[PDB]
Amino acid sequence: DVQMTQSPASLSVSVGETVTITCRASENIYRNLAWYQQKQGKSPQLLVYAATNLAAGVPSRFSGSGSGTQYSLKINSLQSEDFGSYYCQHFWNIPFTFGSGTKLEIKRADAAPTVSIFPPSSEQLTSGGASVVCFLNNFYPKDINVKWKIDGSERQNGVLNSWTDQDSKDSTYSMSSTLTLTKDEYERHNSYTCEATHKTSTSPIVKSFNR
Amino acid sequence: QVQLQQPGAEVVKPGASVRLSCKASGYSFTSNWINWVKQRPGQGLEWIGNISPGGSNTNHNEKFKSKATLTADTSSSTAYMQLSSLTSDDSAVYYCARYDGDYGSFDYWGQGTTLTVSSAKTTAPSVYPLAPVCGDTTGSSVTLGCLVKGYFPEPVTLTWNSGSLSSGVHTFPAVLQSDLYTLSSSVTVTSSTWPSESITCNVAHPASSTKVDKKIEPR
Repeated sequence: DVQMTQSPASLSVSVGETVTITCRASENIYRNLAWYQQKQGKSPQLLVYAATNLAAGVPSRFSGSGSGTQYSLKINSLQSEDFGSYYCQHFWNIPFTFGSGTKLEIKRADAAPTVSIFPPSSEQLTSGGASVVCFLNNFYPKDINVKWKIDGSERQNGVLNSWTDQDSKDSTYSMSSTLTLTKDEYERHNSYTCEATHKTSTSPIVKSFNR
Repeated sequence: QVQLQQPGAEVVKPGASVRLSCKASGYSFTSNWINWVKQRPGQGLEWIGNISPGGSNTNHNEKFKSKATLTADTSSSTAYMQLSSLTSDDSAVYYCARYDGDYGSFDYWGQGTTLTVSSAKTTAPSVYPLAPVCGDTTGSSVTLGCLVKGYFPEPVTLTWNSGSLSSGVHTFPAVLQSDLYTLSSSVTVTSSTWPSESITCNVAHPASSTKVDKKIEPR
């Protein structure tokens, strides 16, 4: 069987630029290689087959090349519709393995997160629960980390996090983090803190309240 | 005109088995291999196996040899993948795809079936308003939120002011933990807007046929 090594895993790019994605097979696969594009929330779609041939109706800015163990997909003057993920796949023998993927992301200016913290609602407390929520909004680049503290002590348990995809209007990222406690635990403590660490703030942006 | 029809979603219990379907149209069903592909959330594509309808000859990724059983009904032009002994690691999107001998690759794909393996029963969400800390709005803007907790299955549809307020919104992907979903949404407006004007979160959960409004009130 054949292992495929795809590179890069991710790249930030701008419309108009030229991008090259690479796949490397563990043995000679004699041009039995396809490339697919996969847009967010959509099924993959064939771009290139037999290493070098454009599928029916695929834009000419896409090109495939290679032979032996080394294959490339090139996008010449990238357009808005080209952001998403790309995968190679071989058909040399069973199993027909895919490369691990390349995600293309839109470049924009760096932006510090806007951090907001929210105490539990009266409603939730009446039901006996206590969720504290922290939004870390409209930041760039993508990587970020949040730390919770209760009365100055770091809290790891009971934390749920979620992240948006790149924003359709401003190309930033956002994150939501929820710390969930029992109402009894919540009411024993005094201060609640959310700390955001980002490229723009390696010393964290800190938001707190007193219950 | 070539189409592969898959169910959009299936919820199934752990330890149970599920039969996923792929109904082909627009070509002679026995002419092409049907392949199956797994994709875990935010991860890559993984090839499971294939079948040649008619003789029903098959190939498998060794990793799926017991997990997946591939069959086909030529009288209904439908390929089937049985997934047995279900666990949380089976929760994924499963695509069927047609192989073309000319292209030497997959030329048409189904929409994918989102398989959720869970013990949960259908459950309406609790919706909580998130008002800012009673600190102070000397900032030029203000961020409000809505917390949607404890529902099953997906999806929910969340709007702000019945959809009147669409700019400055971040609605986060749901997270399944301890076998219920939670999601959240933030909305950011200028400080002159709130609390002078009403802002309400509206949350529809079609599986339980519920719709719930929560007005965000100052603390």
